[PDB]
Amino acid sequence: MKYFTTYLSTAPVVAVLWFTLTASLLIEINRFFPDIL
Amino acid sequence: SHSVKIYNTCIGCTQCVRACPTDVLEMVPWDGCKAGQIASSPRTEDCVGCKRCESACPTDFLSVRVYLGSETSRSMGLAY
Amino acid sequence: AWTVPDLADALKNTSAVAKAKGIATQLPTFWELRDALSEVPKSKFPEVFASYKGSTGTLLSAAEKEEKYVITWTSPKKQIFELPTGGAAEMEEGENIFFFARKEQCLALGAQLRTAFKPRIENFQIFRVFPNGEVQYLHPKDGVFPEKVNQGRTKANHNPRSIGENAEPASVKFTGTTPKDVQTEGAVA
Amino acid sequence: AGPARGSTVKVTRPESYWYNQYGKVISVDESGAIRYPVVVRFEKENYQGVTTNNFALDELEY
Amino acid sequence: EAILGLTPCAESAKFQKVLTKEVKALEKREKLYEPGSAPFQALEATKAKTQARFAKYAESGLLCGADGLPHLISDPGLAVKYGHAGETLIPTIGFLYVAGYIGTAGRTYLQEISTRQKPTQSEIIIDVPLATSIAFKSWDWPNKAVKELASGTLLEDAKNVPVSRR
Ligand code: CLA
Ligand code: CLA
Ligand code: CLA
Ligand SMILES: CC1=C(C#C/C(C)=C/C=C/C(C)=C/C=C/C=C(C)/C=C/C=C(C)/C=C/[C@@]23O[C@]2(C)C[C@@H](O)CC3(C)C)C(C)(C)C[C@H](O)C1
Ligand SMILES: CC1=C(/C=C/C(C)=C/C=C/C(C)=C/C=C/C=C(C)/C=C/C=C(C)/C=C/C2=C(C)CCCC2(C)C)C(C)(C)CCC1
Ligand SMILES: CC1=C(/C=C/C(C)=C/C=C/C(C)=C/C=C/C=C(C)/C=C/C=C(C)/C=C/C2=C(C)CCCC2(C)C)C(C)(C)CCC1
Ligand SMILES: CC1=C(/C=C/C(C)=C/C=C/C(C)=C\C=C\C=C(C)\C=C\C=C(C)\C=C\C2=C(C)CCCC2(C)C)C(C)(C)CCC1
Ligand code: SF4
Ligand code: SF4
Repeated sequence: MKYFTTYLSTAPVVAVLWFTLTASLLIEINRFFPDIL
Repeated sequence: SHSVKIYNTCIGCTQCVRACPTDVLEMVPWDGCKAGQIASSPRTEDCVGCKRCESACPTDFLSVRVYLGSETSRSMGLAY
Repeated sequence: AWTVPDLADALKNTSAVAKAKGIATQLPTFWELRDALSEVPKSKFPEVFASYKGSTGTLLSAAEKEEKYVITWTSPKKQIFELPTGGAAEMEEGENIFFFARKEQCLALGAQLRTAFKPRIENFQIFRVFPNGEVQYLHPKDGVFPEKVNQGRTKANHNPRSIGENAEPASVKFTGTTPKDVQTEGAVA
Repeated sequence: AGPARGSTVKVTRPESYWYNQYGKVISVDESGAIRYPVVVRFEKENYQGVTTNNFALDELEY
Repeated sequence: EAILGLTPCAESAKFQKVLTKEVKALEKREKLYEPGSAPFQALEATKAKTQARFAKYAESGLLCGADGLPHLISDPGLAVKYGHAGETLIPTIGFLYVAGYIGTAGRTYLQEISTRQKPTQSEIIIDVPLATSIAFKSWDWPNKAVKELASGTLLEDAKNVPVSRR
């Protein structure tokens, strides 16, 4: 590892990671507090 | 026939002339640019309208311009 | 100096003309080939087949009734080139002649002659041939290739402005003119 | 007058891709026969994919 | 309070019909399994959640239609006067806060990298420290918005905006 973090900084990796976290957060909220209308 | 016109923004790079597949354009001498040549279109009865010249031109809004017009058997690219 | 060349001087070489007619003929109808094979024994079958030398990409009836095109050049060696009408042919050492049905096919072969051979061939001449027998020389029209500037050439269809300085169509209505052809220097037909 | 080599100009030629945009001057030609003497370079390429163009003095704001 | 011809879900018979219809389906599925088995437990969890959900909708002042399904009120005046602001009006404010935040973070990062040597390299390779800093400093985004607006630093002037031949 000397340029591996720069690879992780590229747009599709950062996108996959960000969506995964944002999705995970919404899933976990919809586990704890379901059926908000 | 199509009509090919050259405007005074030409810089005489010869790229349009090189691009043309039916020998319509040539370079003639001129004093309006550093290269001392402008493009010209003597043989527009042989122009097929491909617009390859306009793709080659590097000036901002092209100095060569092809206005499509009436069709002939030459302009329609027919081998029959 | 440079003078306008003649196709007649090129067409004197009867072998090169024979070859040109051979290659610019259409492939035969199945009926005709059947008859040709019918008149020979079996050993001579490839010779019959070897007698055809054309393709389906060659001249049709328009060439006879409207105009055909001829390209001539001289090669330093016998080499295989690619026809613009599909397939391959052999240029001979010495004079080559080839008939085509469009000017774009001629110049396509010309473009191949000037790029795809190690001694580059620069000496091709293209002519237009009418049915009556008039031959008009086309290219290179003044001896110099058109990408090179040559004295004696004049400006054709030059507009002495930029393209943004053209008029509006609504300003030349019912007058018989367009904005693009106003004040054009060297306006050809 | 001409702009200085290295100065910044604003294009005022309406048919240009870089109208109302700023470019760097690279070269000025001094002959009077030349119709578009100033060479300008821009950061944003146009649709053709080029980044440079010749201009006249009456098409620049410097 | 019944408005617009709607009944409250808490005192609607069609609401109960719907709950019955869902619970009955789950019972039918349970008939196939054995009362201790793990599929059975799954179907019980499903049924529990279902009854809980209907109970929640009942004590929320939701308003049912003739279909027996809850209906939302979107005029803010009607919503606030009859206690339905949680259906659309609060979510509005909630969406507009988060959308303003995302915009502000994005605009900020773009204005920051635009002063770099090759600004386009910082668009395909994200400057992750810079991006995290911007993401967390942008929680008070109306500060920046109202400042930019009132000062005049929000809009580019028309003379600097590329435009066509008009
Ligand atoms: C090997 C597989 C692979 C795949 C599938 C992709 C796919 C993509 N790359 Mg590429 N890329 C790759 C290899 C790959 N790349 C490599 C080896 C390099 C050299 C490092 C690049 C360099 C590169 C650059 C520089 C860029 C891309 C971009 C892109 C995106 C194109 C625009 C787009 O679709 O954005 C729309 C975005 C999406 C559709 C988001 C998808 C993200 C994940 C997959 C979804 C996860 C969300 C959730 C958990 C599940 C889905 C549910 C949801 C849809 C509701 C696309 C994600 C461009 C981009 O803009 O990406 C942001 C971009 O700038 N890539
Ligand atoms: C409407 C149908 C039709 C038309 C308009 C043409 C027209 C043409 N054919 Mg084609 N041809 C056809 C059907 C047709 N053909 C069929 C069905 C076959 C058999 C597959 C052929 C085999 C064929 C050959 C080998 C050649 C041509 C050639 C030509 C061209 C010159 C004239 C000729 O020599 O005919 C030639 C011969 C025929 C038309 C055969 C007639 C078929 C008879 C009536 C039997 C059909 C039924 C039979 C059970 C099928 C046997 C299949 C078996 C061989 C596997 C001309 C463009 C020539 C060409 O391409 O010049 C470059 C050429 O060399 N044709
Ligand atoms: C900084 C990011 C940003 C900001 C502040 C804006 C702001 C705006 N957009 Mg634009 N847009 C953006 C990115 C952005 N956009 C991107 C990435 C795309 C390509 C998909 C577009 C495509 C687009 C279109 C086609 C249109 C707009 C329009 C608009 C205007 C009205 C609101 C809207 O339509 O939202 C809609 C926004 C989208 C459809 C794109 C989603 C933007 C994402 C969710 C946020 C930015 C993502 C970015 C990667 C964040 C990285 C930040 C991080 C590194 C710190 C508003 C000025 C409209 C307009 O012109 O109004 C007059 C319009 O038609 N936008
Ligand atoms: C998402 C997001 C944001 C964020 C965020 C952040 C930082 C959130 C943090 C997330 C975090 C911190 C995620 C938790 C991990 C825990 C897991 C997965 C479970 C543990 C794993 C399990 C199940 C362990 C179980 C066991 O030990 C048991 C019981 C017995 C052992 O014999 C065996 C094992 C080991 C199996 C912003 C910044 C707020 C806004 C942005 O817009 C979007
Ligand atoms: C190769 C590559 C790539 C690719 C990628 C991809 C394609 C991906 C995908 C991805 C994906 C596809 C993702 C996914 C996600 C998911 C998620 C996000 C999930 C979550 C979940 C959860 C959170 C859950 C939980 C739960 C529940 C709910 C219940 C119970 C159990 C549990 C707890 C588990 C990229 C582009 C980077 C580029 C470079 C290379
Ligand atoms: C959950 C929830 C919430 C929240 C939410 C949010 C906050 C969201 C966000 C979201 C987001 C943030 C999203 C985004 C998205 C985006 C997209 C999806 C986009 C797309 C785009 C497109 C598609 C485009 C296209 C185009 C172009 C680019 C150009 C040309 C034209 C066109 C148009 C084609 C609330 C609070 C309300 C409440 C509760 C529930
Ligand atoms: C409230 C409400 C309502 C209504 C409303 C209305 C009626 C309104 C209107 C309105 C109008 C009639 C208008 C408006 C206008 C607007 C504008 C004009 C805007 C602007 C914006 C901007 C400018 C921007 C922004 C931004 C961005 C993009 C980025 C980030 C930052 C900022 C924020 C700056 C309803 C019922 C629906 C629902 C409930 C709520
Ligand atoms: S349109 Fe094609 S044939 Fe006509 S001048 Fe341009 S390049 Fe030559
Ligand atoms: S018209 Fe364009 S391509 Fe042709 S010589 Fe002039 S500048 Fe070069």
